Amino acid sequence: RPVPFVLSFNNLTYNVTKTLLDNISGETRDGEILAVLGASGSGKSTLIDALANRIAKGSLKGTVTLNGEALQSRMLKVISAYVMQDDLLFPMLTVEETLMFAAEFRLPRSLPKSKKKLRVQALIDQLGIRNAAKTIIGDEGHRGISGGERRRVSIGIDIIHDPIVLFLDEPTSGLDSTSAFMVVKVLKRIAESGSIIIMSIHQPSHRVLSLLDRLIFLSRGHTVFSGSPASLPSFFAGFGNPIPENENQTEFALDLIRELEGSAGGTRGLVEFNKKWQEMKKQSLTLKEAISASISRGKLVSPAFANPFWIEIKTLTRRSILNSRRQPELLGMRLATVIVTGFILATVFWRLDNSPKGVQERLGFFAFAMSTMFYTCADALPVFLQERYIFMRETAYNAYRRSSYVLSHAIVTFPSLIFLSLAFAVTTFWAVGLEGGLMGFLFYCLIILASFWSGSSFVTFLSGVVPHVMLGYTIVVAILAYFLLFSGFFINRDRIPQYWIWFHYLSLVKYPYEAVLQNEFSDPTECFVRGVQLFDNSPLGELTYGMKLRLLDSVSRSIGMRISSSTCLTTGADVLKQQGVTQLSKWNCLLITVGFGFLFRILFYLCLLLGSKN
Amino acid sequence: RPVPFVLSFNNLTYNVTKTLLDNISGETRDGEILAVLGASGSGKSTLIDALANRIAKGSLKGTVTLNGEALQSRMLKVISAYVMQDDLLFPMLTVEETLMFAAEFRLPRSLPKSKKKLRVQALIDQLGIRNAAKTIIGDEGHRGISGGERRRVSIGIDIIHDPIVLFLDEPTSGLDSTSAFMVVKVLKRIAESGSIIIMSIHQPSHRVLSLLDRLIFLSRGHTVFSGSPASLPSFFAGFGNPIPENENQTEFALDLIRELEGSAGGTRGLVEFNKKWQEMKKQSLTLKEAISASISRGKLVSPAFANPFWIEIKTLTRRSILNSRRQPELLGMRLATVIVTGFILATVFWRLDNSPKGVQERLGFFAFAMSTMFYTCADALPVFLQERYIFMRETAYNAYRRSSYVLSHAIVTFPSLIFLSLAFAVTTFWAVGLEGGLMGFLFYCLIILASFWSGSSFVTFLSGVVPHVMLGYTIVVAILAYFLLFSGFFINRDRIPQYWIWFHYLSLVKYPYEAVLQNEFSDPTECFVRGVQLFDNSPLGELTYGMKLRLLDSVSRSIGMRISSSTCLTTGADVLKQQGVTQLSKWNCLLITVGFGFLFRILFYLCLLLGSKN
Ligand SMILES: CC/C=C\C[C@H]1C(=O)CC[C@@H]1CC(=O)O
Ligand SMILES: CC/C=C\C[C@H]1C(=O)CC[C@@H]1CC(=O)O
Repeated sequence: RPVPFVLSFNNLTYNVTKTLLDNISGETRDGEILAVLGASGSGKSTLIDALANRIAKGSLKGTVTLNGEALQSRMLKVISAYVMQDDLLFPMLTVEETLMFAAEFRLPRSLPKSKKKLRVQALIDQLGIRNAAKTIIGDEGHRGISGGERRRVSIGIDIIHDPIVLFLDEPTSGLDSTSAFMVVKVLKRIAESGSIIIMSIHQPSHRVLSLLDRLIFLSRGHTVFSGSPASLPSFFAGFGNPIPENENQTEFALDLIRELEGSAGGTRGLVEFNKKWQEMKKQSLTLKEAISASISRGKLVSPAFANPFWIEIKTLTRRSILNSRRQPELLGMRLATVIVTGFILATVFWRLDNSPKGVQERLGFFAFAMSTMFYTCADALPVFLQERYIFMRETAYNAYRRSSYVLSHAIVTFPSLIFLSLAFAVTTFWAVGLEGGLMGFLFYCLIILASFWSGSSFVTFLSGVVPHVMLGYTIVVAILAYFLLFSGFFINRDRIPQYWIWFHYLSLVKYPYEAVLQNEFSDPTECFVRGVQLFDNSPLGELTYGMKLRLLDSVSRSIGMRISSSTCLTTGADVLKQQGVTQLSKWNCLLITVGFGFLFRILFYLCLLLGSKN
Repeated sequence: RPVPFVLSFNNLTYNVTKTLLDNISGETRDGEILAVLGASGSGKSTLIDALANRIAKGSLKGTVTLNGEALQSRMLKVISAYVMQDDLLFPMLTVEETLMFAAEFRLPRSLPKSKKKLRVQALIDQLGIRNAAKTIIGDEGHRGISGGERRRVSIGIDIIHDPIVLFLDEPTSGLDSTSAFMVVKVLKRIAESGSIIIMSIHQPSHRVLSLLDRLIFLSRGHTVFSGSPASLPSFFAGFGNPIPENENQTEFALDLIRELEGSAGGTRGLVEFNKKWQEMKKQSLTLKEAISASISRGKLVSPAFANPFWIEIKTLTRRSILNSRRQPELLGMRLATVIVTGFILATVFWRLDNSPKGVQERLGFFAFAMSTMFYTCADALPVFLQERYIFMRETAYNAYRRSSYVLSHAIVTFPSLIFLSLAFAVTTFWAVGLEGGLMGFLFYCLIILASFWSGSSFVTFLSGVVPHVMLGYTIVVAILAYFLLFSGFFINRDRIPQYWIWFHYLSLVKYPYEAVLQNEFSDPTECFVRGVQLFDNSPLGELTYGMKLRLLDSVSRSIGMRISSSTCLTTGADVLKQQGVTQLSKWNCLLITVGFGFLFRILFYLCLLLGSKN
């Protein structure tokens, strides 16, 4: 015996004015399924949105009462669930630990973990997915479970607290009819446990129509039929056109409503015929304690969040580790890109000399190397966009905080950024022949790591403002190119016009590039022009060694400074003065690179606030 | 009265061994539709591929005879058509001129154009698309015709010669059942004109099943049912499980075959039951002149190609012009990208002086400008991939040559490349302050045009080897970056190691970059170092004007050459010697850029040869 529940909704009118819903009425009990149909663009997605209070409230007029009293929004977040229309699952998780991660986010922390696992096992048996309980979910290619068992996993995630009311936006969409029958046979099994099912459906078959107990047909937001499937031949016989034998009901009726959308009559005669057809059928408790009676029967397993701030971080981190450990070809293809790019740069710029052309080749190596770190952070854009679509599904249920999501996402990607930074520094420090020994190599690893951190924080921020991968990849490639034009390599800082100098200081390439230059040209003992090398790239100075030695001391008669054959005119400190790299220290350039990464994680948080209302 | 035709096929076995088809048999007449069903992966796409001789011939064993004799491949290219499974249409064309372009490619040139237009008008009435005859076809967003009328346009393109046999791979795929009924009602109308229809179908309804006259159900390449729809209750009653009332036939039968794919029995009992069920129904001309009789009735309207080589170019060019004239926001968004990139570069590099830092800023302007021309050619990759999918549909019918496609594609894109080249040269020649006057500006326009020509030829070639836009866009961005590293700007040609110099000469950026450098530093009257400017970037030379004047003549005592206060040491010819730009002339650098574009149009032709067998 389940506790009886009755959901009644009357006079639902929704204006946006476009009047998308007009005088909808209905009634649903437990043990039954109310199916809503009618067209594409008919308003059935808007009808179950209005029944679930997921609207811009203040535009809906009408009463929605459960068991007699009312439905405010704070009761409907405890006893209801809304399964949205698609599957958005992590592919490398088995369906037992997919449902177990949902239990840790939503069921209370007062419940022991042994009883949480018992709820998952009882839900695996109630759904039709006992046969594949340790198979991974899979994707395009990893060979997991089928499309009809993925649908019962995404349904079973949303019913983890075992609600009393269950809203479903087209739960059989995209399935073949032998797996679209097992979905509705599971939804009939949930209804027999004491639940109220309200679902949208496109084209029900003859098999799933025996399981639906009530039907509502809509025609641009007007109800044109309301009743059992075994009243549909009796309904349209009174309208003037009965249903033939060996024809699918709710299919000829669905075609007749689309046929009656012409220009002479319209469906207004059918809206008026329905609202007096219901008038021929007129003849024929204790909601706060009825809910509490059902918790004693064993239904409602389940503060705004079930866990504190630190439990949600360690659960989100463990899920992201377990999902990327079982895909060890995403990190392997990122290691292989960085090593090949570093191997090419190390063999082109192999062992640069202390020539004036080797100084300009050092600046070109560093400008190209810093720009590859920011570009190779853009291949995380498809996986950064898979989540934030799963995240937007789970924050409708208050599964975890918005702070715990951004913090655990910044934590799990940081071990991969250390391996990428160490792989690029090992391939390029000793082969290009950079300066510093061991302390210069360690600063080289730190600023490569700070560039991977700020470049992935920038792509994380872009993955919250773009809809698809191609738009966000175009924006990365375009803005990185202008970060390189304004980095001080193509045109120096003291030569950039003053109406463009605001974008020089906003360049994400400028600060790591100015840090590796000051790490490189830091020794006072390095020398790039000695003695007779004053006359190399001038027309004066195509002469012999003995001829330029009297060219040197003939300059010493004028000034008084004696320039020997080895005087060390141009050092590394003079290279940085020629390029204009003088304003910030190399440790202050490292801190602006780390600080730019933190700013793009904060702007990513602020776009997840606005992305919930959008 | 139509001429009678009979298509009979027996003992079709196809091994690849995986035996994808095993002992298929059937018979089809005119006026009737043979529908093939059974599963996903069942082999129904392979069955109509074998009936249309579109296989690797030599692996099929079995006889396929039309009207008694045989079917070799040269008769089946005159009297048959194969409609493939999707719509691939140009969106800006009305459906009258979409069918009129198909008539000019396939109907013979002996036919007058007045009779070609009469064939299009008679086909518009036979299809269900008289109501939208001048509506454009449309796409994702341009609001053309509906999805069910797009299907009858793509069907009507393939029946433009009015064949006798019509193969159809799932012609109702992706349609709602009120538009999937009008497709089969049109296919029944074509059959009544004297045609043989053989189609695949997923999930027929109760309405389209009345139009199909024969059914063949397959179960991994074995026939399990063969007969009329009004023999399906009688068939499965003898198997042990009849069909219930108010259940869709060919749906319960389709589910039972999927149910009988278990592990104990299998469908082998049903394959054996079918091949003796057909044995209980055993009791109950002049093909070369039967075809010629039907041409007299008015069916077959239609050399390997219907038009000469030059008529196909002027028809393909007119179609590409008419399709892009009605989309004047693809060229407008390409003008807007080039002008904004040119405006940014002209205000950063505004009016460069004849300083040693203005020389290095000229090299960075030219390296950045030449790299934007090759990048902005990559936004033609989605439209270059829409065609070559339409082209691969139309070369199954020999609509036009492979030479006419590549030549007219290189012709229609060239007026847009002239406007892009003139827009970049106008924004940047006078603002950066480049040298040459008018003859230097005209060479500047020519090498920007040669860079747009070779960069779009490179993207045209990539659009014949990549499947999707995201892979080809990743390859462009990666290879352009290494074309810039090896262009001589980051490291000069005489400093590149000899194991990498093969890729320097293959760089697409090197030759236009070396042409604008030699156009710029060509005047013998330009000067970048004069007199006392010998001591600018050295520690010698932080002195006054009078102090360096005795530094000048003190060098003249040694050599004998007198260096005045104005001697013009470094000219533009010395800048090119310092960069190593000495091997090729600027006209020979322009010709290698034009010649690289022609090579990538030839490699694009050679990938359309291999792309037909692939
Ligand atoms: C060093 C970058 C080379 C060329 C610059 C171009 C890109 O690489 C991507 C964007 C830029 C053109 C644009 O979009 O304005
Ligand atoms: C001047 C180009 C700047 C950085 C180079 C990176 C790109 O811009 C695209 C590819 C390259 C990294 C790679 O893919 O190896």
